[PDB]
Formats: sequence, structure tokens, C-alpha cells
Amino acid sequence: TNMTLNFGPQHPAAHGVLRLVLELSGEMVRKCDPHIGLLHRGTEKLIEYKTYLQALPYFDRLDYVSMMCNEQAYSIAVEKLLNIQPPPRAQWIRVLFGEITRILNHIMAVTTHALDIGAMTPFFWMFEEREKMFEFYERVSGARMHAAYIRPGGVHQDLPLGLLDDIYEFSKNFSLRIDEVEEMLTNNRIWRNRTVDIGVVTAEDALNYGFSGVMLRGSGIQWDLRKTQPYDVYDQVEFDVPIGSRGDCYDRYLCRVEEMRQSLRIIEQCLNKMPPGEIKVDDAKVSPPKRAEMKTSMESLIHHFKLYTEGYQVPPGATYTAIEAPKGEFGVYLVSDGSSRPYRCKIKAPGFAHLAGLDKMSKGHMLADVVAIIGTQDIVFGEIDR
Amino acid sequence: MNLYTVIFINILLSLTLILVAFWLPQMRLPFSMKFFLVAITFLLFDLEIALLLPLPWAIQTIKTSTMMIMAFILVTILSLGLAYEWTQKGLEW
Amino acid sequence: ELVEVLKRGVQQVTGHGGLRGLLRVFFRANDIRIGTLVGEDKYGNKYYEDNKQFFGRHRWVIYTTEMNGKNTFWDVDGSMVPPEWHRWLHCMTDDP
Amino acid sequence: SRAEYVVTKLDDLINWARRSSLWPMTFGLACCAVEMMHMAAPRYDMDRFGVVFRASPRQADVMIVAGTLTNKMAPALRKVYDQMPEPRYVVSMGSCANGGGYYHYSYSVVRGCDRIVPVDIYVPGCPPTAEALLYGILQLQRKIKREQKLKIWYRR
Amino acid sequence: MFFINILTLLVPILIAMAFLTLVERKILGYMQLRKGPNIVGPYGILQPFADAMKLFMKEPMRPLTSMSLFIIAPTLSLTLALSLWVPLPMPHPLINLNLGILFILATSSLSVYSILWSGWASNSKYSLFGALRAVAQTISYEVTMAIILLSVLLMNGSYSLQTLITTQEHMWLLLPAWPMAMMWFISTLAETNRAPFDLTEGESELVGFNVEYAAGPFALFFMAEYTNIILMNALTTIIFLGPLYYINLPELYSTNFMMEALLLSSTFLWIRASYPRFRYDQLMHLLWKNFLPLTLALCMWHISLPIFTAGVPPYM
Amino acid sequence: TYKYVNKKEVDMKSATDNAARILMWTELIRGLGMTLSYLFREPATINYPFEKGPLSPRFRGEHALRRYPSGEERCIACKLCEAICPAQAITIEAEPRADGSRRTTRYDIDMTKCIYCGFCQEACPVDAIVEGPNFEFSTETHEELLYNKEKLLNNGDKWEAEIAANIQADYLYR
Amino acid sequence: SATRVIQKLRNWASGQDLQAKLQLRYQ
Amino acid sequence: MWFEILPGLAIMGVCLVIPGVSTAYIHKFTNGGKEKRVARVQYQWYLMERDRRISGVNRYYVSKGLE
Amino acid sequence: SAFLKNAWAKEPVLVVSFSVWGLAIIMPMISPYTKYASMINKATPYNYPVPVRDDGNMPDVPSHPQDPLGPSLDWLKNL
Ligand SMILES: COC1=C(OC)C(=O)C(CC=C(C)C)=C(C)C1=O
Ligand code: SF4
Ligand code: SF4
Repeated sequence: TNMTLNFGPQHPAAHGVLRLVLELSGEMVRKCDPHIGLLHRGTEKLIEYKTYLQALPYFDRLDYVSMMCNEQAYSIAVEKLLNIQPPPRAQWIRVLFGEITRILNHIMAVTTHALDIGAMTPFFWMFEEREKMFEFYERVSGARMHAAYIRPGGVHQDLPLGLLDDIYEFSKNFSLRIDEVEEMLTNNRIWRNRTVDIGVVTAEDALNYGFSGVMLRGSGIQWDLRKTQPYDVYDQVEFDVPIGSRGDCYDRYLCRVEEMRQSLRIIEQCLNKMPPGEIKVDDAKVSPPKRAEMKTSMESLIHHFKLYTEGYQVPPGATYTAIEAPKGEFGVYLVSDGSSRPYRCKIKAPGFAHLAGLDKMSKGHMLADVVAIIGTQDIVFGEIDR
Repeated sequence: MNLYTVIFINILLSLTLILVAFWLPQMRLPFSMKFFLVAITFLLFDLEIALLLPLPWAIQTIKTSTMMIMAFILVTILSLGLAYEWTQKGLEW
Repeated sequence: ELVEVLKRGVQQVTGHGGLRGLLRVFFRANDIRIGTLVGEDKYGNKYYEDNKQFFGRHRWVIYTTEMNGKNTFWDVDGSMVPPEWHRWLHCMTDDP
Repeated sequence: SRAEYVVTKLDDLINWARRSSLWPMTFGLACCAVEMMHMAAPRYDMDRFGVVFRASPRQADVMIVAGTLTNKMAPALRKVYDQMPEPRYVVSMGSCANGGGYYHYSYSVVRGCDRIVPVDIYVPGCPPTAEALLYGILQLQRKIKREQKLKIWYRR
Repeated sequence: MFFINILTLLVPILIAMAFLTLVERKILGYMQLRKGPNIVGPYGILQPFADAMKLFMKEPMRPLTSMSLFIIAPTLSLTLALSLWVPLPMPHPLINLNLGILFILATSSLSVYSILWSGWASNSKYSLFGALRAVAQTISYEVTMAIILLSVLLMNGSYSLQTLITTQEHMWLLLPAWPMAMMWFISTLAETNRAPFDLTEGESELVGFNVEYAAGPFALFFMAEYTNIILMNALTTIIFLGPLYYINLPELYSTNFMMEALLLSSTFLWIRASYPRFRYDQLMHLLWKNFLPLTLALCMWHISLPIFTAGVPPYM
Repeated sequence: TYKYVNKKEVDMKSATDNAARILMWTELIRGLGMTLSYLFREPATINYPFEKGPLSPRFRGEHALRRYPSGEERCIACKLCEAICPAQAITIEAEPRADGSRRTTRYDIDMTKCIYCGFCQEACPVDAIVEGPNFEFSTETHEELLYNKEKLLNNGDKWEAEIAANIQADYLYR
Repeated sequence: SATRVIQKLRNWASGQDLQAKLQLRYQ
Repeated sequence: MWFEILPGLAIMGVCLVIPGVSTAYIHKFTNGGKEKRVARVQYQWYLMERDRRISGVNRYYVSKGLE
Repeated sequence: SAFLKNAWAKEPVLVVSFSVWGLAIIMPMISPYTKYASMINKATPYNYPVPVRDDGNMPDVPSHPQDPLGPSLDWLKNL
């Protein structure tokens, strides 16, 4: 068996749970067959038995590093099926917290990558910044992560009176924090070695294996679903996709540090130009009525009672809506009968495709190389296992 | 003797600790020629070191010219051994 | 520079009443700092807030012995703080 | 001199040593792992309390099961629980591991880790707050403090 | 008396060995924006003693493995490391050995076995793979480690570590021979399996002999590593950074030995937090390609510098 | 708009510059400086028992059932808190109290089942079930985590003062 | 709140002004 | 701040100077206030031994011109 | 030469490595002191110098070694 050796489920190196049954001739990897489902939990079947609004919390758990960006994909999908679109302020919010979430994911991906490599100080440096961001989530949603803030018809509640100012102070400084990590890793005489020319993926092969993420962008293919197919108001902002050449672990990394930088450019704008308005559609049909209204107006109570107890009652149809979640293209194919509860909801996980590529990326590579490549794919087993 | 005294205390201190460890808590084919090759190279270098180890006493040798002529030849011929190790996939794991 | 910290360090140490206060506070918290006493709740507890310290540490509670007769001097727990003063400690409300 | 006293004091020492230095072996199944990495992180330093950032399945005093214990991972959890020292403990973290959580009725999720590993402290919350885990780790410390192993030996 | 002089020179080092872990778990902390362990005891001073007691009490599980190549391995690791402090020449040494540096080089070399024996004893794949790689870089680094010393000796005149106190009465051997200091420092980092070069305890890589080692065995190597961490740093502080020696007052030698050893011990702590770990082959690529040609050539320069600069060192 | 993250003469000055970078590890020394710098920064950690990480009014935390100031429990057993719970956590069975009013004989939130979504807080018309601020309710035994009406009502009475302040702060937003 | 000397050691070692973008959030 | 890593170090330093001062005064006590003779080469051992025979049994005792 | 240049900038260890190898192979050949090593070490007196019988007509220092005759190390002095 060429000394087949399970990478093992319990391994600090393996994010979450990954059995990589690997046959290694000494320290060289001949074949990697990743095993999955150590975190399958039924998210796709469970949703069929739940109403649209009570299936929103499942999406936050699908890939919870990127808590909200995932929620936006279901939102968009349910809004399309209803042909309803969120109010202008809600759109900007979703882009505001959409980006904050991208940073959160990249701080996770870059710093956790280093911890497996062996650099441990970048993680503590940026987890403090993460922490500060979580607090935004909490003061907007109530939960540090797993908010449930972005609902199918807009966000749930307007921003607290004062958040924008703090999402500024932080943004005004975060840059230096990214800069520091840099002085520690971008040019380390050693980061480069373990990362450069490891897991190079061709451009044609990346499209073929459905990579669709930084992994494509790192190989030089220019595709950001946020510029190619704008969703929400990511069209009204101006940002630069960080394309890469000589795609390899180091190049893609540089790309993830660059989108952390570009997201600060998008966040700034959102703070500078967020409109006065409502944060949820005015159709009591889709969005729950305000509590003052349901406690004084009969039509609002009836709409509150029916919405919470039964549901949206989406018109029959099916849609595949994909956003640019921090990992890559996150899409929900939501088939829907006229009923208030969905019929199918295949979650396309940027990650099911990326893991598959582990085999075609880590060939003739050492045990340490495999650890570096799992990092450069930002694998969150929640999205892959669903 | 003085060394013997120190060393036996040294073993005693360690044997005491392992024992305490055990007594207190009462309450298949991994082979790569590269690895073997390294070990070998290692001794060829280790044996070479052994030849170089007398150089501190040999510095004071009256000859001097021969000393250096000898020592320089040894270091150069081994280094060439290394050089060929480079040409060969050896040293290239 | 260093002169001031040496001086102000003495203030903190000599601030906790007698030698015992320091040794006590030192052992149960491991942090010595001086702050205005915002309030003392009926369950034995003392609360201090310092504006100068950063957001995470500007409000702290020094727990007291036997707040329900439990010998809490060593085994202090968070829940010991009363529900009324819980939000002040967690910065939910900036009103003591 | 009454040995009984001598015994209690000794036990306490023993309890202080285990309770001050708990080296947690964390699994990070699921997401509640992200909320533990936050504990390890600077706002809420786990180390300050003597909890090491992480250790292997062997040198680990406490196992924190964060996240859904799916049926495939259930045989492993046990293995690793069974591969730890004689003084060992389990802190279940997350509604997904205390009971079944959002995925309780699923066919692939064990309804709780206490069906596969004995659990000592159950930390509640979907992403149990990092402070809450810290509260839970601190309650494990009070649980250990109360344990009186040698006095039962003496009185047995 | 001599016995008392064995307690001192041992206990004192063991107590200091314990305080290094603490100054490691705090200096790494403040570098990473965290206080580190301060809650147990005052400022964490009781923290090292606490886990020592937890480690010894926890079950030393004997795997379903050898039972000797398993218990010999930590005993050997602690015995060699504490033993190598016997000849160290702080002010004047405990057991002055005419061929002292050969004693230190030989005793270090023996520790590679403990890694080999522990890896074979565990009888699990992670352990054997880890041991084979670990043994490889340890002896690979030994080859440059030894040549770097031979260059030094030839400018010192003897193998006795006591001579360097008289060689370095006017200038540190860093000024001359700095190029090797760096190469001694990096090799000291490899031989103590510390960070930049620590693929053995590589966790992401092979979670490795210590894998099956828990409780008392874990501790003994453990203790060994840290004592070594100091010893090798101390050898840097005698061979290359020569502390000022005044024959009238011998302790300013030990006072400065104290200061330089702590700072260079602080440096490998600082190195660990600052750098990612090198790849297994990247590590050997450095020694055999980058350092060994530099060392062998600079070795010849140190047989030539003496002769044509008419500076052949005085034996004795 | 796109950007090239890593898209790219030999002069002694240049080479000598590059060779020094490899030979004396210049960039490695740069990295050490950064960590030495923070060593001097104030640590961000909080004494956990003494100082608490800030949570604003919407924090969901631990379930509680409120009562009217008069003393009549708010819940009127409409049971849509049960309907919208995503995890099936809340179990409610009711019968007309002798007063003739409508009250819940049994209200059981299984906290291990609950995923603290906060929709129950949302759904209640009388707002009887609220997400209380406390997050520290870790329990030695699994049974303690299952909560009946008496524990939640008792939880409600203990934290009513802060719950009222929190709802007071956030109701305009809702 | 750190002596300028110690603070300088920081700025020098870092190569940029952390004083402008501090880790301690303030009012 | 960083003030606190010092406690621990202090106890390391103090435990690394003891050994150097200790070994270098348990020598100047046992050898009669005179540094222990280092006999690297036999000549020195001879001279040392000769000293022993010259007086008492211990070499540290040192007879002078007045003998 | 050109490679030499890049070699100075790429793989800049071997270059230095070889350079030293050579500089150590040259300095000894050309130096105003090389000769002293074999003398300075030759002079160092380790083994007793046994005196010869004075048959007569000899330049050997008789009596006090301080006699002006014989070998001198003033070269070693003021070296
Ligand atoms: C990014 O994904 C990862 C996890 O998922 C949330 C983990 O749980 C863990 C395990 C967490 C600890 C603290 C061991 C790691 C290492 C990880 O990389
Ligand atoms: S409990 Fe809530 S948070 Fe923890 S894992 Fe299950 S879902 Fe993710
Ligand atoms: S909704 Fe509010 S009131 Fe209606 S039952 Fe659930 S809790 Fe009682």
C-alpha cells in the first residue's frame, strides 16, 4: 500500500476534519484521495422540511468563517423567485457586511495558512482585528457569528445608531495591520520557499475542474462574479480584482492579501455613500411587519402571524444564483413548488471543486506540501460536507 | 572520579524522574535511499572530521608547509566529493 | 519617562489600603490598578471604571468573599455579578 | 498531623496542579472551533489561565468537542478520547454537540457527544460565546478543585 | 564540598530550566498581543511547577511497543543535556577537561539516538517517519556544527573551553569569525529542534517521537530540550561572545555570561514566533548546499589565517 | 478593473544588494523587528472574571420568559414561537387556566436543541419569550440544559431589569 | 500609554507609526 | 505591559549565576584560597604532587623561602 | 563573466565559498609572515635542551646561556 497513511481526522494541520488517505513513498506523495463527509450533517435535506425563513440560519452554518456572505446568496435566490428586490439602504448594508465578511475570511485563510506552515504570530495579530469585527456583527445582529441578519427581503434591522462610525475607525487602521502581516510573511525568505511554485494550477485546468475562486484568479483568469455579474449594489462601487500570474500558493496568497486591501476600498465607499431609507421590503407579503404596526393594525398582525407560522409562499420556479463568497462562487440552486417550504436547495460550495483539485495539484509533493495546499484552498469542511 | 560522581548523580536524577512518572500516577516499510544515502555521506564527512580533528595539535608542527599542504588537500578532495554529490541526484533528495 | 512609571507603580501598590489589600487583590486577580469605585452591590461586589484604560479593561469588578456564603474568595465566578450590574460590566449600558 | 488533614492538603495540591494547567486538545469539528480560536486569540487569552493553545491527543488533559459529531466522525472521537491519559475530561461546546442542535433530527448527526464520550461541562450557544467557553473552562476548574481522590482512598 | 558543587550547577540550572518555559510563554505572548500566563501564582512564577506536577501525575500510558527503548530514551535525553553542563567553563568549570569541546560535541551527538530509539519504540507510523527525518537533519547539522568548532579551535589553540577565556581577553571571537557565528547560531537552532528548524515537533507535519510520549517521559525529554536550549546558547556565549574576565573578581564573568546567555536564549524564543518552519528538504538544502561549502572553505581560511599572519595560537 | 499582484538589470550595485540580502539574512532581520515592536505594545487581553468583553443590547444569550409588571406572565400560548423555531426546540401545550385566560401548562425550551437564532424573540406578539443577556449558563449535567416553564420564568424574574433596559434600547429599531 | 522610548523601540523596530493606528481602542 | 516577563527572567538569571559563582568559590575554599591548580599536562601534576609531598599532604599548603 | 555576475547575485554562497578557498590558497604563498610560523613554533622550547661536551673550539654558548653567542628570538620579540 505504499505505506498508506491517513492524514487523520484529528490533526491540527487538517482544518476541521479531513482524512486524506495518502500513499507516500517515503516523503513523497504519490496519490491523495481526500475523504469527505466527516461533517455531512444533512443541511440540504433538512431545509426541505423547513420554511424559507427558518432555513436562513442553515446558510450561516454552511461555511461559517464567511457567515453572512452565504446568507446573501440565499437571500438573493429567494428574492429572485419572488421577483422582489431589497430596499436601497439594505443593499448597501449587505455590501458593507458582505465585504467586512470577506476580510474576516481572508484573515482566517492567510493566518490559519501560516499556523499550519508554522508562523503563529500573524494569527494572534489579526484575530484581535477579527475580534473587533465580530463586535460589529454582534452590535448589528446580536450574534458574534451566525447572525441571521441578511434575510430574504433585506436585512433584519437597521444598523445601530453609531456603527458606521466605528466601522470607520477600524477600517481607517486595519490597513496597517495587513501591512504588518506583510512585513512578516510576504517577503519572508522562508514563506516564499514553502509557498512559491507549490500547487501551480494551469489556467485551462482551473476552469476545467470548476475551481471558480481566487484559485482561478490566481492562475490569471480574470473572473469576479462581482464585476461580471453584479449582485446587490456591488455595481455602484469601484474596486480592482487582484489577478495573479505564475499561479502558485504564494501568488494566490498575495491575491487574498490584495482583496483584503480592495475590500477596505469598497467598505470605505459604502460608509461614504449609504442611503437614508428602509432596510426591508415594504411588502408585508414577504417581509415581516414592524412590531409597532402588528400591535396596532389588524392587517399587520394577520401578516405577522401568517409569515412567522406558515411562510413566504414563493411562486413555483427554480433559480441558480451565485455570488462571490470569499472562498469562491457560492451558489444556491433553489427549486421551489408554490409551497412555503423549499423543494430542493443544492448549495454549490466553492470547496467541493477545490478539494477535488488537491489530487491534481499535490503531485510528486512532500507531506509538508500537502499541508500548504489545503491552506491555499481555504477549505471549510462545512461547505464541502453540507 | 570527580567526573564519575557527577555523571552517576546525572543518571540517578533522570532514573528518579522516570520512575516517579510510572510510580506516582497510581491514583513498517518507510524507506528512501535518500535517507540511507545521507547517513553514509554523514560518516564519510564524520570520518573526514576525525582526520581534521588533530589539526589544533598539528598547527604547532615544525613543518607547517606540509601541514597546510596536507590539510588543504583533504578539505579540497572531500569538497569535490560533495561536488559530485551535487552532480548526482544525491543531495537532491 | 521611566521615573514616572516607577512612581505611579508605587501608587497602585500602596493604593490598596494595607499590605493585605495588595496581597489579596494581587492573588485573586493578578492585576493591580486603581480606579474610582462606581458602586458596591448588596451581594458583596465592588465595581471600578477607569476612562484612561482601553475599551476591554476600563470597567472591572473585584469580587467579594461569601456573596451567598460560598467561600468565593478563591473560587470567584462571573455569574456572581448581579443581573442589574451585569450589563454595566459588559458595556451593554454606559450607565452605572 | 491527623493524616486526614495531611491527606486533604495533599489532594488540594494535586487538584491545583491539574486545574492550573489544563492542556486542551480541541477538535474543531464545525464552527464552534472558530469561537475557540478566538479564545486562544488576544482578547480572551486562554494561555493566561494555563490552558495551552493546543496539544496532541496524548499530552491533552481536556477535549473540547466543538461542532457536530457526525456519524462518520463518531468512531474517531471515541478513539481519540480513548487515547488520552488517565486523568482526562471532556467539555462539550456548541448546541451541535451538547445535544444535536439545528441538525438534531438529521440521519448523519449523533444527537450529542455524550452518547459517545462522557461529558463533564456542557457549554451552551450555537456559536457558544468565547467568553462562555472561557466560563465553561473555568467551571471545569472548579469541578476539579472539588474532586477529592486521595481522601476517598484514605477513607476506603 | 564537591557534592555541594554538584547541587549547584544542577538544581540552579533545573530551576532556571523551568523559568525558561515561563519566559517563553510570556515573550511569545507579548509579541502576539497577549499577557501570557500570569493568573497562576504571582506573574506566572508558579506556572512551570504546576504542569510539571500535572504531567507526572497523568498516566504514563505504555502503548499496546518496547518498554526499554521507550524508558531509556527520555533518561538518555535528560542525562546527556544536564551532563553537558558539567564541563562548561562559567568562571572556572566543575570538571575541567583538557579535550572539553570534543566532550560537548560527542555528548550532543549521542542525543540523536534518543530520537531514534523513541521513534522505533513507539511502533506507530507517525513516530518512525518523524524519527528518520529528525535523525537526518540532526547529524546533517552536526557535520557543519563540528567543522565550525574546528575552525574556532585552530584559533584558540586547544580543545579546552577554558582557553577561550584567555583567547578572548581583548576582543570577542565574533569580530573575527563572525561569519561562522551566524552559522553556529543557525546550527544551534537546528540541533535544539527549535522553530525555524523544528520539523520534528512539526505538528502540521507529523503531529513526532513525542507523539506517544505523555506524562513523565514527555517531561524528561522536555526538560532536556530546554536545558539544551540554554546550554547551546551558553556555548555561543563562551566560544563567540566572550564575557569580560577579571581574575580578581570571577563573578562579573558569570554576570555577563548570565546576561549574554539570557539574551541569545531570548533570541531563539524571538526567532520561533517570528518565522514559519522550513521544509524537510529545504532544511537539508541549507546545510549541504548553502552552509557546508561556506564552512569547509572558511575552515581552510582558519588554517591559513594563523600561518601567514604568523599567529599560530599557543598550545596550552 | 484588474491588478497584477506579482507580475514581473543585473548591476553590481543591484547584485551586491541582492547577495547581501541572501548572505546576511537582511529581510529575516526585518521580520524580527516587527515582533520586537509589538512586544512593547499594550496587550489586548481582558481579566475574564473581573472585566467582561462588551455585548450590546441585541445580544441573544440565554432564553427567559417575561411577566407583566402586574405579575401576570406575558405568554398567552399562541404557540407560533414553537412554529418558527428552526430547531424544534420549544415544546408548548396549553389549556384554559381557571381564570378563563389562556396560559401554557408546559413550556420547554431544549437549549441543547436551540441554536440561539433569536427568531422566537422576533415572533412573539406579546414578546413574552426574549433572548436574555446572560451567556454564562454552562451546566455539569445535560438535563439541567433542558429548561421548563419554571426555570425560564425564574430566569425571566432574575434578569427582568436588564431585559427591560435592553428591549427599551432596541424596540424603536424593531 | 507607553513611554516614548519604549514606544520608539516599537516604531523603529516596525518601520511605521503604530501611534496613529493603535491596538488599544479608546473613546 | 512587557514589564511582567521580567519576574520570570529574574529567577532564571539568578539561577544561572549561582552556578558560576558557586563553582568558583567552592574551589577557592577547598583549595585554601588559591585557585585549584589546573594540571593540563603532567609537568603540572608533578609540580602539584611535589607540593603535596613538600608539606602536610595537601598541595594548597605552600611552604616558602622560610623553609 | 556575466554568469559570474549573476552567480554573485544568485547562488551567492558558492561564489563566496570558492573565493575563500582560493584566498586561503594564496595568502600563505604570498605573505611577509608565513615563514615565521615555522620558526615561532620551532623556537617554542618544550623539551629540555641537552648541553653538549665542550671538546673545544665551539661557538656554543658556554656557561650562562646569557652569553651573546647562539640563537636569538629577537625576531620573535618586536615581531
Ligand atoms: C479554518 O479551519 C479550521 C477549523 O475550523 C473552524 C478548526 O476547527 C481548527 C482547529 C482549531 C483549533 C484551535 C485546534 C483549525 C486548525 C482550522 O484550520
Ligand atoms: S453549534 Fe451552532 S455553531 Fe457550534 S457547530 Fe453546531 S451550528 Fe455551528
Ligand atoms: S409566542 Fe410569545 S406568547 Fe405566543 S407562545 Fe411563544 S412565547 Fe408565549
